[PDB]
Amino acid sequence: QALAMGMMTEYYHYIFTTLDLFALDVEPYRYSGVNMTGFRILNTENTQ
Amino acid sequence: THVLRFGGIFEYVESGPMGAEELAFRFAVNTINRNRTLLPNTTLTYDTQKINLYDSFEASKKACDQLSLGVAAIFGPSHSSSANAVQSICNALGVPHIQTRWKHQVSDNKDSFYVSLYPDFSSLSRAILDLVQFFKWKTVTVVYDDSTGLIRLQELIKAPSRYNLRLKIRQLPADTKDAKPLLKEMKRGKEFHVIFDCSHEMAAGILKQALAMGMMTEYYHYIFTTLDLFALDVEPYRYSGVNMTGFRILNTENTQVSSIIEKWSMERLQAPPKPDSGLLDGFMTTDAALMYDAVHVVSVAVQQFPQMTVSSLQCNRHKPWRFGTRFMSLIKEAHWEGLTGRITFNKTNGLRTDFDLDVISLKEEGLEKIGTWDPASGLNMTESQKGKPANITDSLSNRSLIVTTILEEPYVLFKKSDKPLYGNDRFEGYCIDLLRELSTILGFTYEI
Amino acid sequence: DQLSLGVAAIFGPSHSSSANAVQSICNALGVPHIQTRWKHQVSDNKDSFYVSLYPDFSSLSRAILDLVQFFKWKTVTVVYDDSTGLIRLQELIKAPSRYNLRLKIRQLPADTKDAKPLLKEMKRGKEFHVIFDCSHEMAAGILK
Ligand SMILES: *[C@@H]1O[C@H](CO)[C@@H](O[C@@H]2O[C@H](CO)[C@@H](O[C@@H]3O[C@H](CO[C@H]4O[C@H](CO)[C@@H](O)[C@H](O)[C@@H]4O)[C@@H](O)[C@H](O)[C@@H]3O)[C@H](O)[C@H]2NC(C)=O)[C@H](O)[C@H]1NC(C)=O
Ligand SMILES: *[C@H]1O[C@H](CO)[C@@H](O[C@@H]2O[C@H](CO)[C@@H](O[C@@H]3O[C@H](CO[C@H]4O[C@H](CO)[C@@H](O)[C@H](O)[C@@H]4O)[C@@H](O)[C@H](O)[C@@H]3O)[C@H](O)[C@H]2NC(C)=O)[C@H](O)[C@H]1NC(C)=O
Ligand SMILES: *[C@@H]1O[C@H](CO)[C@@H](O[C@@H]2O[C@H](CO)[C@@H](O)[C@H](O)[C@H]2NC(C)=O)[C@H](O)[C@H]1NC(C)=O
Ligand SMILES: *[C@@H]1O[C@H](CO)[C@@H](O[C@@H]2O[C@H](CO)[C@@H](O)[C@H](O)[C@H]2NC(C)=O)[C@H](O)[C@H]1NC(C)=O
Ligand SMILES: *[C@@H]1O[C@H](CO)[C@@H](O[C@@H]2O[C@H](CO)[C@@H](O)[C@H](O)[C@H]2NC(C)=O)[C@H](O)[C@H]1NC(C)=O
Ligand SMILES: *[C@@H]1O[C@H](CO)[C@@H](O)[C@H](O)[C@H]1NC(C)=O
Repeated sequence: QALAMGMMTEYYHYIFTTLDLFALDVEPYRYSGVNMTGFRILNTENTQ
Repeated sequence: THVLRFGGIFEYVESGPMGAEELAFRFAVNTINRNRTLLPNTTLTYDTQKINLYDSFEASKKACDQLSLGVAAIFGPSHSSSANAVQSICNALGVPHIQTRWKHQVSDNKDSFYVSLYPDFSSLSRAILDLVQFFKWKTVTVVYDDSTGLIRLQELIKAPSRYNLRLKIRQLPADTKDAKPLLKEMKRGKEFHVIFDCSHEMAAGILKQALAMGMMTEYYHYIFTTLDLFALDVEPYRYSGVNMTGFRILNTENTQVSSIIEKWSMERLQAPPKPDSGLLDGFMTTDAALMYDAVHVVSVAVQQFPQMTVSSLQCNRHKPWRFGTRFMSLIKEAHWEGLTGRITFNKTNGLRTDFDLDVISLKEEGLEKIGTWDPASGLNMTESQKGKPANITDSLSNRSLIVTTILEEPYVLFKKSDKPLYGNDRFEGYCIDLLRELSTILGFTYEI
Repeated sequence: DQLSLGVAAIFGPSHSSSANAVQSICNALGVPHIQTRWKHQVSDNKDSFYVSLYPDFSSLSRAILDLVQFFKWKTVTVVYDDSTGLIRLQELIKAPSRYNLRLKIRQLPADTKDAKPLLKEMKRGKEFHVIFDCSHEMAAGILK
């Protein structure tokens, strides 16, 4: 709904107070110009 | 009573059903046939053939095979390379050649016996040039797809000379639809007033890539040089803030036309549109709309010249067909209110110049008519724009403080000058030089 | 009539409308088709059996675009004669985007060689760096 109202541009920045931002499909949004920052406690670096 | 055969050169599809133009041609022969007042007494027989659409040699035989069987008018190959071959055939042997798509008309190709029902890009490029003046742009940007497309907009390329535009023509990349590096460079250049020149298939795929790079915002306006903007699925874009304006010749207001379009989508039985195409499902494109109007313009002429019969012409033994010259004049002088408004031709070469556009745009309801263009007229816009009010009320309190004074030396007296002055500069002396100090302190405007 | 008698290679009609017909003929029946003048090669016309010995305007339009950078122009002006001519210079029309040119494309009047109203308007606009696109016949008559 933020995309359909064209509200994800170069001068919008979204902080998501959640720990599952990494599980979003960001593929329509990756080129959009939109800055969007979150947090993640789940280690996606550890091979274990 | 009378048998009359028409030409049926179309594209050769091999897997799916036939193309939209051939379905329009099969429909238009069938529609007039049971409708026994318009062409009441003749038994019109379509003769469809199929070419690979990029072979003038294949289109040459399919033209000759129809005239060896004998036709009245070939209704057009749909490509610039193949149509120029068949146009030379129909000029030589005499039959009229009915065209529904644009091509580069060579200015030194002195031919007769051809009309083109597609609206000429000479006339259309005025309407874009009228439309960019309505929005008062100065930083337009043409994006085309084929090298043919510079011919289709040449009146717009030729206008930084007369007007104050600044053209920055770009091209879509070939062999792909991945226009990702283009719109990144256009976002970098702050290209805010883009004019596209695409087909409606590539007009849909360019917007999803414009959406995915967030380039459809409140300060982007897209003019589409196409006549099928109305057949786009604009539902993801309707709330986006994006202004996008086009043109439409197809009357969506006439109930007679809307009865045909409602009948059309039922009688298609076509492969369903993928939702990754971005197109709406049931609509006549402007390609098939003209092919429906292609027969009806000819169907006016066969009424006024009923004694015409079918003759088997030979390409190798070329002879001018004797009925064609009389029959061609009724085509060029024909008037018909088809799907695309009135169809009137050009007394010079058989192009279509006088027509009726309906300039549509995107608002939060969807696509919407916001005016009407005509060649004889200008833009008949300011359709929804209403009044342009204004209210500022300067001279702050509410007046510039009418000061009543009287001429007395040395208090107030007229100023001596070689040029006679007008207004407050007429007066000099003590009291107005006092009043200039009072106006400096209290900060007011005065009228002596 | 030449292939019924039998030839090896047709050496080209000299016009864009007539060459595209014979190019489709030589592609079908197999003989090579030798071309000496430019035409609009359609990008979706998948043909073989043809070569064009005329230097391509894709490559030439680089050399004009190289040459206007050598003289460091900013106020170029293309004057062409046929509507075909915008295809022949399309790499020059597409370069106010990359470089700092400012194109002001004009057209010679058709059905005549009387380009008197053109050059009056070009003198008025201080058009000092004109690029013509003409044949050498019209290149002579434009200079007088
Ligand atoms: C939200 O904010 C981020 C900034 O905090 C955005 O980053 C921008 O976009 C890309 C993504 O990384 C960056 O490109 C990288 O740049 C480095 C540095 O080389 C470049 O240096 C300058 C930039 O100052 C540039 O002019 C050069 O041409 C180089 O390309 C490269 O090494 C990387 O490979 C990568 O290309 C941008 O530099 C960065 N821009 C800014 C202004 O910070 C992020 O993308 C934003 N989200 C969006 C736009 O959706
Ligand atoms: C792109 O620019 C266009 C201008 O050239 C914009 O057209 C604007 O349309 C918006 C709304 O889409 C209007 O702005 C406000 O809307 C009302 C119109 O609502 C009318 O219709 C409702 C039906 O629900 C009905 O209640 C009334 O008949 C309303 O009159 C205007 O009347 C307001 O004054 C207000 O301006 C404008 O009509 C129009 N112009 C502008 C400057 O907004 C287009 O939407 C633009 N795209 C955007 C803003 O995203
Ligand atoms: C056969 O075609 C004729 C057209 O010449 C139809 O007559 C008129 O068609 C127009 C279409 O724009 C309508 O607006 C008129 O109302 C029609 N006249 C009438 C109904 O009297 C005619 O209707 C067609 N035949 C049938 C059976 O519908
Ligand atoms: C087809 O042919 C006859 C020719 O006489 C038609 O008769 C006339 O047709 C014209 C145009 O179709 C009409 O304007 C006239 O009103 C018709 N009648 C007369 C007396 O001239 C007739 O319509 C058709 N006949 C059959 C059997 O189908
Ligand atoms: C532009 O709009 C219409 C085109 O039909 C013209 O007038 C309309 O029709 C009547 C008679 O004038 C009136 O209801 C209104 O004036 C218009 N109705 C609308 C716009 O719904 C109008 O004169 C045209 N203006 C031109 C050509 O300058
Ligand atoms: C078609 O008619 C118009 C006048 O309405 C005039 O330009 C000319 O006779 C024809 N157009 C062209 C481009 O030849």
